[PDB]
Amino acid sequence: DLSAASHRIPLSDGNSIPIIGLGTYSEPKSTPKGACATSVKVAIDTGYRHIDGAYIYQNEHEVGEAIREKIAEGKVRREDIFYCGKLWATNHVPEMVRPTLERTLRVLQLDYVDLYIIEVPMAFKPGDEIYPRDENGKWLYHKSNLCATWEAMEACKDAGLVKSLGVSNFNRRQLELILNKPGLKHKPVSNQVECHPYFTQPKLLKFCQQHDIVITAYSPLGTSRNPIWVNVSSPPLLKDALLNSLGKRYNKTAAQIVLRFNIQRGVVVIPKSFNLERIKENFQIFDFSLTEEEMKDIEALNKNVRFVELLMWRDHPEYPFHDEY
Ligand SMILES: NC(=O)c1ccc[n+]([C@@H]2O[C@H](COP(=O)([O-])OP(=O)(O)OC[C@H]3O[C@@H](n4cnc5c(N)ncnc54)[C@H](OP(=O)(O)O)[C@@H]3O)[C@@H](O)[C@H]2O)c1
Repeated sequence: DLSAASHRIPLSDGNSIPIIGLGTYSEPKSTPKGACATSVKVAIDTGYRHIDGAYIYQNEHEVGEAIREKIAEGKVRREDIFYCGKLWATNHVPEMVRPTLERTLRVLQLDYVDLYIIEVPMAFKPGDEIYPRDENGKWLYHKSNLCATWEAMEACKDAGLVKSLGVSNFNRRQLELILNKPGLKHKPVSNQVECHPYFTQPKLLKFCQQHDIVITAYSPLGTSRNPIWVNVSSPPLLKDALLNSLGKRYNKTAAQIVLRFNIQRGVVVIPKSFNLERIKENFQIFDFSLTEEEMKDIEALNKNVRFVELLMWRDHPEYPFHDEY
């Protein structure tokens, strides 16, 4: 079935997506310049054909540098690489969608992106700051209009600037808003949300499957555990007893077990690593498989507790995690 050489799964719009990709979020403060570029190149050399990034990660130019270098040397052709970009909360105004995508295309120095998604369903005040706030720290929220923003996204696909359209951090309600939109042209093909053994997303996954929407698991390894977005009080995913015991069984690390778990269930995983050894380690998940019993025991680790709660925005009209799923 899935192999290092061939592991692309179908998207509802006729395109396909590599089941594993390299995540590229890294704290700008503690990340050396060029680390992303080096990592993307190593990832491609290793076998990765999917790179997940975002303009707001401040390293999209490094992602493009790496992809273009690998294409220039003949390591891969543009069609062999799948890049996902994202539209941040401060660029949801309809008239801003295309210009925002065009910026990313210029930053990457590519003609199109394979997948472009609404980064979060919440809309923030447009400007030169991703986190709009006043002297009181009070978050400057903007009226969201998902359907209108989606229509703008649709025009980008119509123009050929992006192959597939998707969303991120969208709950059932929000997905239905688009799925039931009058005159819907392009249905979302992917929903990128936190997903791993401690938060298996059973209900959202089933809902998405009913609409041929593929889930992409962000923070598939349980996050970098940065106190800014994660509670360091929670037990680390990679230290889980079962995950480590199963690792011993297959002589694989807990990270490899968790990644195999999700891809075996049809969930795309985009683990991030800027470390040579770990980039390679995370890709070695096609030489073994988990038994039905092991898959069930791993899914049973689900705590229905997420690592990324985005609690600072729980007051936004579009908060995604207030509802069950
Ligand atoms: N759309 C959204 O809202 C959203 C939110 C968060 C993330 N994402 C995307 O999802 C990608 C993945 O998530 P994430 O970066 O939060 O988390 P992650 O992939 O779950 O975990 C990354 C952390 O794990 C370490 N790591 C990587 N491989 C490892 C291995 N084999 N063993 C032990 N530790 C390992 C990394 O350090 P080293 O680099 O030193 O290996 C890093 O600290 C992002 O980079 C981004 O592209 C999207």
